[PDB]
Amino acid sequence: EDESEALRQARKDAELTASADSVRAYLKQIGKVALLNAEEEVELAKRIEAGLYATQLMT
DNA sequence: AACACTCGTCGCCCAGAGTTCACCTTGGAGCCAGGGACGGTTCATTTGGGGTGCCGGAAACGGACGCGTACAGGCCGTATAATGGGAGCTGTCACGGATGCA
Repeated sequence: EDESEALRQARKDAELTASADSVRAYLKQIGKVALLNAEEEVELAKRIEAGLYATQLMT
């Protein structure tokens, strides 16, 4: 079923697939990153603002 | 069936058709001689006329020259939330060989 090495190897072998169609391959590759929410996006904005400010300072 | 009359045909004889043969004239046909005027030529004028190169300049005219306007195309931004495609139709066969699995 779910545990005892039952379907994890199936998921791994599924992810290790050619997927010769480029659109399907792109969808597979885009599938590996989780969605965000309001909090995560706002602190990401804080981080990029800090990076831009530091880059301007070094310039 | 018996009986007593008038008409082509030819020759011949004399005069001219018109034709030839053969005689005198006279208007020549042209041949040349002489004299214009004449039209073709040439050369004097004769100033009536064509002519002109350039310009003051007046006006067109061709274009430059500077400066406005005009859409065409390009860049740019829109703050609720909106977080993984439809569709494709696929009856071949031969068959050599690689090829992903045996």
